[PDB]
Amino acid sequence: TLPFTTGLIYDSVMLKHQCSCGDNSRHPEHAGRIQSIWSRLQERGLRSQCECLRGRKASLEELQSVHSERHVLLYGTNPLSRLKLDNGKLAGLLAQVMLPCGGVGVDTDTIWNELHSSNAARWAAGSVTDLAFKVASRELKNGFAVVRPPGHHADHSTAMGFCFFNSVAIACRQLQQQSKASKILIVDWDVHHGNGTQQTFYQDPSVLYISLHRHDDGNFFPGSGAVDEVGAGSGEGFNVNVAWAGGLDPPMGDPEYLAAFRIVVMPIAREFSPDLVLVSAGFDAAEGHPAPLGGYHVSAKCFGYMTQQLMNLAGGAVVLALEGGHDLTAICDASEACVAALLGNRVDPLSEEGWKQKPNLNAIRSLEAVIRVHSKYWGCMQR
Ligand SMILES: [K+]
Ligand SMILES: [K+]
Ligand SMILES: [Zn+2]
Ligand SMILES: [Zn+2]
Repeated sequence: TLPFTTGLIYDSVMLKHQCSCGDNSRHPEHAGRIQSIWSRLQERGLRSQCECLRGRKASLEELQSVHSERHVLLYGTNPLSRLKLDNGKLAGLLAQVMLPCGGVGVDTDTIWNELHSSNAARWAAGSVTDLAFKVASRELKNGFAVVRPPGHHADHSTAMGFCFFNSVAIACRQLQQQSKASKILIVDWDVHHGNGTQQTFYQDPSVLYISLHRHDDGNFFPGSGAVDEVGAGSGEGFNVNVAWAGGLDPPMGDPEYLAAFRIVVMPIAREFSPDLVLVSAGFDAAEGHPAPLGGYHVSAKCFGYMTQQLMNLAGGAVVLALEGGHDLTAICDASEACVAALLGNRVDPLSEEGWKQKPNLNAIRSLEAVIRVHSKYWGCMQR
């Protein structure tokens, strides 16, 4: 197995995106998330095995492959950039929120550092784009992007949920620009629905979006991504919401996620036949996230195995990007597991006793609802 065919992307630029209130306690999407991951990768000796990359900033043009020109200028530029912008655009930015902690925000949760957040967000997006391009060109096998802030809630002209630019969707679009007619699968295993991703590709048959998320009948952030949302127009069939229903009791974890993979993710993915797989790799379905932040019990090994299964697709062209998840031990364990798998470590599904257990009935119900909906579009789902 060729060495240095797995990329890692990280850069200290992304640490500077911090509220001015200087308190990681009211702001779970904090710099410590990516630093702890980075060092863990070094400790367990995985970093040395990978072609490490720094990343770079996305260009405003790259940003605009997904986001409106107004969104890009708002979050992608700084007063006062060396930028050559016309006065009409300058005047627009003159036309244009306070947080409890006194820092500036886009909303309650989503903080804005006036010096550093634009560079950090652009850097997250360009880093995922760049890592991906390498995989597309066949110049790396797969890879893992250790990035913040996260991306998957940012829509065409909306920053929300800790996200400003949809790094994964931007990488998707860029890849497609650079290799005509390629087919891209985006798997989102972050516990939240990636509303911005679903909306970006909703009418687009060239991109298959599969999200697994806690849904509970519209009552978990962000409220989006019901099972009946399949895509529209040309893209009808190419949006798959594994919308988990029914809450936290009973316990949602490994047998549910493994079952979701066996039954829905893998069969639909193979039928689609993706040229490349991008993963919105949030770790907030990991054990270590209380009720309001998740409430699930997925294990690091399971994230590792899910990574491992996705490597059977697309010739192996697989790129994970960090999304949500903030319990440091949980996110570091999961990141480690995923990077071993990328390298070519194989998990022993027989190693784990709790993986002998049947998925819970809520999970079964939830998957039945997926099958029922998606039978219309996928053969593997027919009957
Ligand atoms: K998700
Ligand atoms: K699509
Ligand atoms: Zn603050
Ligand atoms: Zn999340």
